[PDB]
Amino acid sequence: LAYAVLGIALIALGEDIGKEMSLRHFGHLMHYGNEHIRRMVPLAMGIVSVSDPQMKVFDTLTRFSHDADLEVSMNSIFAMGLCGAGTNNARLA
Amino acid sequence: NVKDLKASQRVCLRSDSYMLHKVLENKADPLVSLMMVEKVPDSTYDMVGGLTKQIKEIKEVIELPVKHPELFESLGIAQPKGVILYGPPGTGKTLLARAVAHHTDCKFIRVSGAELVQKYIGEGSRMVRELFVMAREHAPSIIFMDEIDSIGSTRVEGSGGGDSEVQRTMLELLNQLDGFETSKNIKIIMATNRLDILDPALLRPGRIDRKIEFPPPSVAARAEILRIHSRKMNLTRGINLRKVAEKMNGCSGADVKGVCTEAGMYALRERRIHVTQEDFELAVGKVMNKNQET
Amino acid sequence: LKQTENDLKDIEARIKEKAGVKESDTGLAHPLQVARCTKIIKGEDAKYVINLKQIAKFVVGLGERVSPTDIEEGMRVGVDRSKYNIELPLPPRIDPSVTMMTVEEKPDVTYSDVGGCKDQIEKLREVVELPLLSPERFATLGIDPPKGILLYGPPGTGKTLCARAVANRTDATFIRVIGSELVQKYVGEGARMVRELFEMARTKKACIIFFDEIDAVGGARFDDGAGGDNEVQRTMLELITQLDGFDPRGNIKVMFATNRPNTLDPALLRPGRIDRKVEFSLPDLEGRANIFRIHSKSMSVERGIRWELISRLCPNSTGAELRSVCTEAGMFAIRARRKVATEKDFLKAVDKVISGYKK
Amino acid sequence: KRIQSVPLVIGQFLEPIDQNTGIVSSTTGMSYVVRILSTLDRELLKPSMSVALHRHSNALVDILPPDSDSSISVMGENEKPDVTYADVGGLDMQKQEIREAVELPLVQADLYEQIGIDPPRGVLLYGPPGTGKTMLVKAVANSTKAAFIRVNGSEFVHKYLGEGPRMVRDVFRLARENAPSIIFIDEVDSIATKRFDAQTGSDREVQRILIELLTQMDGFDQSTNVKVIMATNRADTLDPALLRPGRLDRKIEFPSL
Amino acid sequence: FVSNSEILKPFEKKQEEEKKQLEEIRGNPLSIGTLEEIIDDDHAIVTSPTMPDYYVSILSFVDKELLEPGCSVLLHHKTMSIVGVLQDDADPMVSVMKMDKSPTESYSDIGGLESQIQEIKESVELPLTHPELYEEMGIKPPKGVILYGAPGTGKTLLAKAVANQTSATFLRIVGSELIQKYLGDGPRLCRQIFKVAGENAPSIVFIDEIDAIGTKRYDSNSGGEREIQRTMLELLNQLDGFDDRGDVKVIMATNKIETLDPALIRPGRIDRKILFENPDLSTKKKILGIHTSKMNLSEDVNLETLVTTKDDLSGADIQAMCTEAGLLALRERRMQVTAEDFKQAKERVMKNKVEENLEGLY
Repeated sequence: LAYAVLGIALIALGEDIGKEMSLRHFGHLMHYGNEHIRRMVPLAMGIVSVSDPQMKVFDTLTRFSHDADLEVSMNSIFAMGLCGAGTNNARLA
Repeated sequence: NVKDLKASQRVCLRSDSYMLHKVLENKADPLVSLMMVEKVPDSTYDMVGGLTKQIKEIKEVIELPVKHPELFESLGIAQPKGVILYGPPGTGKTLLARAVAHHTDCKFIRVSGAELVQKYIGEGSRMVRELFVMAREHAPSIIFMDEIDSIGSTRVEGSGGGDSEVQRTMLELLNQLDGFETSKNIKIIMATNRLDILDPALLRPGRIDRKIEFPPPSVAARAEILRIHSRKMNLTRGINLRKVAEKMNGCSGADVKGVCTEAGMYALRERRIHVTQEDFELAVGKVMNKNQET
Repeated sequence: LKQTENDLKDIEARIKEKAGVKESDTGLAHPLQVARCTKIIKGEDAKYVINLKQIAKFVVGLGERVSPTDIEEGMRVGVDRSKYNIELPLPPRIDPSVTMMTVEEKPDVTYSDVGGCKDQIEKLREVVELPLLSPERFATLGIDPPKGILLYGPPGTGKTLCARAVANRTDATFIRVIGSELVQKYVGEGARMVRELFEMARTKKACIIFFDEIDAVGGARFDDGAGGDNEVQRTMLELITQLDGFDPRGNIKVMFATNRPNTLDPALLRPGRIDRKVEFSLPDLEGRANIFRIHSKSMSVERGIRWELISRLCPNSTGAELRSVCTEAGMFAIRARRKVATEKDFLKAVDKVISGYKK
Repeated sequence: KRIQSVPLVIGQFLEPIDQNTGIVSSTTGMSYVVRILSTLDRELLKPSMSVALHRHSNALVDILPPDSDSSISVMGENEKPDVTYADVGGLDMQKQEIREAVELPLVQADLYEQIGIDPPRGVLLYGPPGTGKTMLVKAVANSTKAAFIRVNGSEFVHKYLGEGPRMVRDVFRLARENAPSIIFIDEVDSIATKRFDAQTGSDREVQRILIELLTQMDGFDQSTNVKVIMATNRADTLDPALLRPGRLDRKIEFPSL
Repeated sequence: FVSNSEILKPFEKKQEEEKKQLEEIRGNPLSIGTLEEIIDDDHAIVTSPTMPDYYVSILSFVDKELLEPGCSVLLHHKTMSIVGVLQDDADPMVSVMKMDKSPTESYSDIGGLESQIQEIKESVELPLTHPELYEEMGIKPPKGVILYGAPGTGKTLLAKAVANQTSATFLRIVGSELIQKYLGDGPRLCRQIFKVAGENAPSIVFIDEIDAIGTKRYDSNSGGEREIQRTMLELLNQLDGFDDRGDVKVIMATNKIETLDPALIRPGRIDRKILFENPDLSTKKKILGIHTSKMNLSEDVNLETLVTTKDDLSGADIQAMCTEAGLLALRERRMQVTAEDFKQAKERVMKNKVEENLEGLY
């Protein structure tokens, strides 16, 4: 289930529209509740956004940093460090 | 349902229950601030006829783009931004605008420049921004700018830089259309015979690309114009329009329309149920008399 | 997390509010420009019935009413622009303005120069800074500190920056009225704004009222009107009246700004309007040097700079021009991709700026 | 019957939306969607007309002859006005000019149409009034034995939203009904000298009154039995819609010479 | 269904409870209104559009430190209590701004103007791309820039290209039309522009062809000199009044810059005054190369040959030539465009530019 959404990144390989569909998609994920879902989304977003960088994904993850759900903040910051990699510093500073 | 409702819908809502029970029609505000639609115009090329040089030119600049857009794009010519008509006054500057609009079957939208001169904060600015929105919905269109033109067909209106400021805005908007949208379906028509209403943006390429010449009538041409005006009404049937036409020299398309109306007062006095050839000769004599003024 | 806590706040707020609405419904029911209690069952005269409107009137001469505490009813309530007056149920503030202007409490721009504007800053210091810090000094002497200051030379010379900086230090409000906007062409409207700015000013006392450009409005009066000097003089003549007519000195400050010195009238020059003339016009060679030195501290730099040399290339400057030399010098470096600034860069920025200023 | 009876408010019908349902604007400022009677729905139903409204019912009580009034002072009707060829002799050019423009369509619409020339529908008169011009206007009305409706054209100038549009509408309607008729617009230059160059602002209220006059003026008078005569203290330019053919087609001069 | 329903039913339940309780109190018809001010007695005075006005209680949907005057709020029947807060309507970038969102063109498509492109960059594109120099150093990137060249020739191209590269709303103001010739219209128009821009930053205030408030006067009198001067002064004061490192960026545009006062440019905010140099030979190849892509033509055309005989001609000339050549093909009833056509268009435009006799060509 966690792995299903992880899998979708790899399925969305070589597919132009689908990369765009992700931005629609992670919208769906916010509607759906559950701790399993709330934990999974920083990771789902993180994987897609280091094989196809998304400004929207960074913009969301800043907010997740300052989250009162503990597990979510944890995963967001590791994820955020994943996006900033490839350089030392940027917006990441 | 919410897809019946929309922004700027007029609805009937119960004063009893506050439930939106039916939908009327959508409303607007620039359309009643001296801007107006005129569907399927009644002008033809025969109306101000003897436009031959212009006809081919005007067909390619305006009509071909509109009729066949894909063709312009692929060929390697972007659609012309504006046309300015320049030639003698009182011809059929306005008439031509309407004629072309009819031919392609597009909406003729007459804009009074000055009216677009409200003395409140932005209300004028607002109408100018909305003029483009409206015409984008209503595409295709000829957007004809009135009050930059001196014509005897309607009337010479406009003074100052109060329709030079407006005339500028129209040209920016064409840049804007090729710009972020990368479309153009809306062509803007200048007409003028005057040097104290021009812009330096008017003189500039990539801002307006065609200057198409408006001929003077001639003896052959006057006959064509005259012929149309006399066969929208009752006339004697042995008529030689050619004969009449030779008698007018110097006389614009607007004058050919005046000849018929002056001829008519003669017909009317003598209690005829048609006009005759006779009336038309006498009418030409009347106009020539005015031109010669001391 | 964030959602549950927002609902918890709504629920709590709401219950208090519902109860409070019903109580407001049972009684059948501060800035304000007329009072309007549209009923008044509760409350010469021995009871209030006060309602100030064209279409009707209810008139009682006597305010106060520590019990019930008056107010309530059809709510705009307090003192009147006719003086019948809601005197003291829920805070009136002397006919208090509902027409706004831009307030900037503590404007933030601290001390752009302190060297090479040395005298001009010091003028501000005596008038504005010290009378807020100690009112008693001024009092003991028996003097009243300059009511108004005129600042000349071109605007945006760092004229603004310095003014703002003393305002921060004292924790005082900038009250900005821009001369150019006032200009209406409808009967009396501008002068009306001026009266309410001063009524409002007296309430808010400890404030620098900034009047942008006297070239704009009040530029002549020798015409005896013209349609466009007639509202404009009306606004202008009204604005002076208010000033000599008294507003407190040593609290309320008015600062004027002007690019050109041909707009001024004898009416404008006089005390109780302008007392100070502070320069922000043309400084010295020693002076230009200090202002250069001051903007480039914050910057990294690589060695070989003498300010004196940079100063030398200016045949005449204004403060605006100086600010342009440091900032422009930095740009030549960034294009080459650099953090440091060099003697070459500073020279290059002088040459560009002065030459453009010409003509 | 009794339920729908006096007292009554006046409204105007704007348009019929569907069957048994119509939109009215009442004159107060409150607009209602109301029912029409089933025996008023067919064969007496006009798309805009003047109505009698009930103040509790919210239903079509009665349909009125169009002459519903305004908070501006009412206009003047003068059947056979008393100025009738006073000043004459030496006005030779201005008398002839009026005569073929103004008199003939009122007596016979039908000859103009048969020739196929447009009848003058509106005429513009320029040059002074009250010095030979007015006298002629009044005289023509009296000789054609049409109602003179003297219509105060600087009196739209009401300072409120639209009473004024409601009144023009009533007057053009009532003229076509009471044909032959002259609507005589005293100083048209009041409600139509505006924006030619972004000067003469402050004329936002007359812009609605102007649109209303054009729709009524051009949309009737197709054969011409009702004349509009425009009057200006000397001359003033007008906004382009009046001046073009189909409206003020004759432009008559009072001689300098 | 059933899988969903177990998470769903309580998640539904907390929102519904808040909602229920709100709607009962909130019950319609409730008038929408505007907060006039927020008061010292903790009341808010409101301006109701139904004509009364009131001193109103607040139900904390969001707090008062999160609410400011002129915001739209929903008001109860008589006492006008703030039952819930509303989002603002009719933001006025649809009335004083012609909007070109994500405008077209780029720096590669006119390239060969490369040295000037770096200049424009350094004030506008580059701070966005690399904040760090600007921050560390402590000096600011020029707020505003002036472009002088000519419409459809190089001025406009640079402006489209840069604005798109920074992904800011290009908001186009007609300078001359501000021009409104009555005492009330312009300075407000100008204020209203600057306001909306700073709110919804980063934003481009593009002022197209300002020529007519390019006068300064020593003394002001009457309405006929003062109007002009009020509009000029309003621009000058807003710049002087505020400072922004890129909440508001300005591009000012004019054909030549000798019709702008140096005391309206204002050094130290506007530090760059950037020129327009003509497309040289390399650039002509490029400008052409882009315009020949869109085309269907004959193979006898030599892009090279036509560039070489062109004497240092404007990018406008290059645009014009393509547009002109398509017409000579369309008239002849064909979609192929031969070399001879390009050459005729080139000969005609080259003559008009290079006409200036007895004072250029002495």
